[PDB]
Amino acid sequence: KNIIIGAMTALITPFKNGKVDEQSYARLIKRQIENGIDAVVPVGTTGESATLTHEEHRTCIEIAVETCKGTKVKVLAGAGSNATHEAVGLAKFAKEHGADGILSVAPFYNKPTQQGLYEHYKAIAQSVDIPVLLYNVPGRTGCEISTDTIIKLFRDCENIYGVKEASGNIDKCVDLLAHEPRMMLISGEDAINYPILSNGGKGVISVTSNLLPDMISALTHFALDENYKEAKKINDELYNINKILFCESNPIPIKTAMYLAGLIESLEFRLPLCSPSKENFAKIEEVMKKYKIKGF
Amino acid sequence: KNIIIGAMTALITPFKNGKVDEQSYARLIKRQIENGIDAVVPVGTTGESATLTHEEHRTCIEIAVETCKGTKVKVLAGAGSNATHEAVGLAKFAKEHGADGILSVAPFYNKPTQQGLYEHYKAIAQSVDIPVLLYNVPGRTGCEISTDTIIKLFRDCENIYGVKEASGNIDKCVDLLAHEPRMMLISGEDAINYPILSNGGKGVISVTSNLLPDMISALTHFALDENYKEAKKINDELYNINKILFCESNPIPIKTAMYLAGLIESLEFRLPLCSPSKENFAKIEEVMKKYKIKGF
Amino acid sequence: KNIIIGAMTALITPFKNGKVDEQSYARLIKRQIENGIDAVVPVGTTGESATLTHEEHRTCIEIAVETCKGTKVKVLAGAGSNATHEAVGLAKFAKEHGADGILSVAPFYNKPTQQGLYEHYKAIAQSVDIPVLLYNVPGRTGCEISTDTIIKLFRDCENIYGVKEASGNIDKCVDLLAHEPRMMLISGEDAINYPILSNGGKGVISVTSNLLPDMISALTHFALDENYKEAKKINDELYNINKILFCESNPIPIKTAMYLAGLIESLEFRLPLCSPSKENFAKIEEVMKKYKIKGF
Amino acid sequence: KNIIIGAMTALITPFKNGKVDEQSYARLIKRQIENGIDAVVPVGTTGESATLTHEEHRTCIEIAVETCKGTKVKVLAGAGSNATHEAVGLAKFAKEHGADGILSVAPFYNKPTQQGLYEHYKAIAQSVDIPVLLYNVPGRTGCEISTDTIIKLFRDCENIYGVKEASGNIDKCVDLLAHEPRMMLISGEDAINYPILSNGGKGVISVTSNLLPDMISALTHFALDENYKEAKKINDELYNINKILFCESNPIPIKTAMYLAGLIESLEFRLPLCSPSKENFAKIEEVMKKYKIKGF
Ligand SMILES: [Mg+2]
Ligand SMILES: [Mg+2]
Repeated sequence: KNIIIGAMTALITPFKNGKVDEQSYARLIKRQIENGIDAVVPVGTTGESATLTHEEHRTCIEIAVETCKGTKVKVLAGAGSNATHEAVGLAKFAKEHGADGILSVAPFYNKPTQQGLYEHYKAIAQSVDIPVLLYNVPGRTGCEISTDTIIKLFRDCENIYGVKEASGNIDKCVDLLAHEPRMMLISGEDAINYPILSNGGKGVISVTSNLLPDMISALTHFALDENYKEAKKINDELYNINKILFCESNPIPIKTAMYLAGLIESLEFRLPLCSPSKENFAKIEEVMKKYKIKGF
Repeated sequence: KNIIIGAMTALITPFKNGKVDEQSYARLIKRQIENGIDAVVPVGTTGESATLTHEEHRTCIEIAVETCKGTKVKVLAGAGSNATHEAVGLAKFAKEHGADGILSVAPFYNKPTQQGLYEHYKAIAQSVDIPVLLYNVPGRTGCEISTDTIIKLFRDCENIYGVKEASGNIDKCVDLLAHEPRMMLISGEDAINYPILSNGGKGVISVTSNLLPDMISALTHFALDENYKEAKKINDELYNINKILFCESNPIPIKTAMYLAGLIESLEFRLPLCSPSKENFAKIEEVMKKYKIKGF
Repeated sequence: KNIIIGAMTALITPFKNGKVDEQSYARLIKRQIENGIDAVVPVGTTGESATLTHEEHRTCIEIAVETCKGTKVKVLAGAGSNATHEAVGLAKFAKEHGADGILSVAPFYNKPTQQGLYEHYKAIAQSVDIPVLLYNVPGRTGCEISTDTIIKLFRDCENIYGVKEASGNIDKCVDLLAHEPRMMLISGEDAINYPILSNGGKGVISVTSNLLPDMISALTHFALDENYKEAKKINDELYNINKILFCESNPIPIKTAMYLAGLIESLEFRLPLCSPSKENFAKIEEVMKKYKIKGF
Repeated sequence: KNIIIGAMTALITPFKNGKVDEQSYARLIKRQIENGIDAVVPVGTTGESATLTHEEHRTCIEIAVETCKGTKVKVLAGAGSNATHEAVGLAKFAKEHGADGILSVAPFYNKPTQQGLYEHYKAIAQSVDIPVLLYNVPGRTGCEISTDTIIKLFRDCENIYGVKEASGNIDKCVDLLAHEPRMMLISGEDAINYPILSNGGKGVISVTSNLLPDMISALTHFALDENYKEAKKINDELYNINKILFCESNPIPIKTAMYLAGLIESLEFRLPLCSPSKENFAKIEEVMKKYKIKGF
């Protein structure tokens, strides 16, 4: 199977005067490349995919594809939806635009069954011939992709190569890699990046890496090289920022942190997302003081 | 405040050959009207709102509005989204089409904070001049509209007149009506229709009423007339079907039941929703046999 | 079946200088009787059963039995355990000491299966010839008595006449009384006292009644007399104190309130129970303010 | 600090004719010693502590101490309670009987606060001069020992040296060892033995090791020697038996498995524990077929 693994960043989407700040976006992606990131994830959850228009969806993928050309950095585009017909369209959309692969979140709100999840992803995988990474995050979607369903999709659809787990469930990560050790388990939960990698996970799709890409990059590759003491030390070091970056719903804290570090121009969200509380704004500001944040 | 209360039905959306069975849709609404229902809710969760096109959304609202024209039956149209700018558009859209009001689900997946939920619904309420009913279903959305946020929105916005609760939390229903007794609490969970009504709830948005509209309407009206013994008696009789209609994710069982009862011609869903398992197919069929199902 | 229903109080156990204040205990029980209570529950959870000696267990049961002589108030003694042989011993112990019935909590910590729970209660029920009330509180025990197991015990065991439910699950309360309407459902959660009674529950085992016995008694008796409007008015008025009495684990807040109202002499617990935070002490004091607290 | 770490077994307590089979108990302990186990845990949860008499508690402890004399195997005695005064007595009781340390479960059922948990364990730690390992298992106790409380207890009481975690929460295990790397994190969940060890945990208190002590011992010591690839291979292979051993509440499955392998004579529990269902009996028998089970 063709795969996209290693240290990866779920890109935030900076807004300026309510529109996508394109200059910014490209500059942020180049900053990721220059700090050892292996792939970037445009218009994912952290990029506020829910509140972007389809044309802004096209714009950010194209910018990501164009910025990583000539580099080893891959573009893993967010291309999921809770209606299979649209998810297939967004996948073909993502491929047509040069994405190296797609991250396709489990259908949200409408709670498909495991049989439905299988047919959903089976349709997406047969739509394009680029790698497909499943994304399981039940706290947001209301559904869970079972280990059996993930394994069946991995074995039945050739371009489905793994799953990004955001479920706080190291039991499930043992289950997945013990029964199907060929799949690429991807950490979608920054605080537990190292434990997932230490059990055979092959990368992270990180929120923290927006702010500290060099540290998330070093952690991942230490782990992939089985230097577990070095990876665990960074994982331990980063725990405080990993937790405070979810003081409020992601991506509210990470965008607040990026603004505090002068990496984005304005702290703008699209409703129903909003700026954090003032207590949290200060809490985020206090944790950042203990880390070294790379510039441009 | 202008309100829409009483026995209400979250209408299923029948498909035939992948298209909205428009004639069936109209016939199903007439069956609701003739069995004492007070309002119908087109293109809600039970209507597979997530997988309908915006023009199919329009068609079902228009069919619902005209089918109830000349009757007292009201149309509470589904018009929610997790992107505020889209939720405002669907609200004005629903008004334009003749809806008496809108049911607006809490933003799903992107987990807005309480501040964001407040701004989300305040933008929606200021979009139109028709009643707005909040819809709290945390198991689907990943977020909760707190009691304080519901009460604040009720007091600040003219058209926000209550909440449809589907959270299995009778405590919160006491919290809501004890601190704001003027609001319209609406049951969105058929099994506990009577306990919510007996505490001062003023209606139901029902899944079971698709199959048994006369039973759900009588239950609601017994309750509103303070004949709690008769409303509880129907609620107790309905428990078995109320539960089995969620053996799998709603609306997979209710559509199965409508097809088994010969009320729709084909048991078609739009992916990622699919037919139920064969064991649950048998369970729905067996529970249905103990209830009298009205024809057309 | 012989039953013990109505307004009932889970009695706190006052300590003075590390010993049971037996005269304060007596004063408290007499205060309960004179405010319309139908039964008292000595050495339950609210009475810190876990940290009392078996000899102090006897003292409090006997004091309760002696204090209720000449009145209609029954003694439903706490006599449960997670070891079946001990729970049977405590049951015979309770009868031998004059209790009218026993409240028997579901085995805690060791998580028996449904088959094990049935055999547990079947052994207890055959040990004595006084009424036995099941107590389901999964947040404390780690186990749940399923509706089927409760029903089986009610139908198979003569002294098992109902269940005290403290599970925040109004669905289960419908489930129970719809399939076995002859059983006595007793609310063990003060905040949802009225909805449980309105669904056919026949009493409450209350924490709040320690502080506000007249209000809990009136609520219950209005409800039993089918005066649902008055029962709901009291339930809504009590919501604030009903919630704050669980700001920390019961009985920490209720004892703090009993001390604040001058009803007990010392704010003493037995470890691992301790005084509340200084903020929760403050909140309890504020909330307490809004209610008229009967003296002796 | 003096510590007890490595591969450890939560010993089952075999019964024959309702009596502790003391002679099988000794035979089972010697089997653990001879298969590389570093410490044994008498009268814990897996040992059905709740249903043993205090005289059987002392008897099983003395057998454990006597069998491990002249060997490197330590006895970490179960000596916990939800009443601090009894837990202090049980601690003294354990020292008196020769135990090398105690495993002391968080108070169950009565849900003490963090402040109460602190004073509870501080009294126990100051009760004796032998190592104390905290035991956090919220699914059984109803309470959680927070990271802050564990850390405070570790720093303030010299004989408290770590915590056995049974909470399925790899985030918390990162939290613990990132903020206090000197403590001994011990796995209390067999399926995730490797991830806990790979993050710096120094041992396991295992259920599976009852049946496969050689495999659990090799797992732990591959891990302690940083041969993580070999430790992960054993963990992955044990996953199926690790999960099936909790098909029903522990220790019902492990005793069923021990009985199926001919390692104990009678499939006897003390109520409320009981034999498993016949479907789970068949499931346990089927998963066992894939492992080499060492005899006597
Ligand atoms: Mg290298
Ligand atoms: Mg192996």
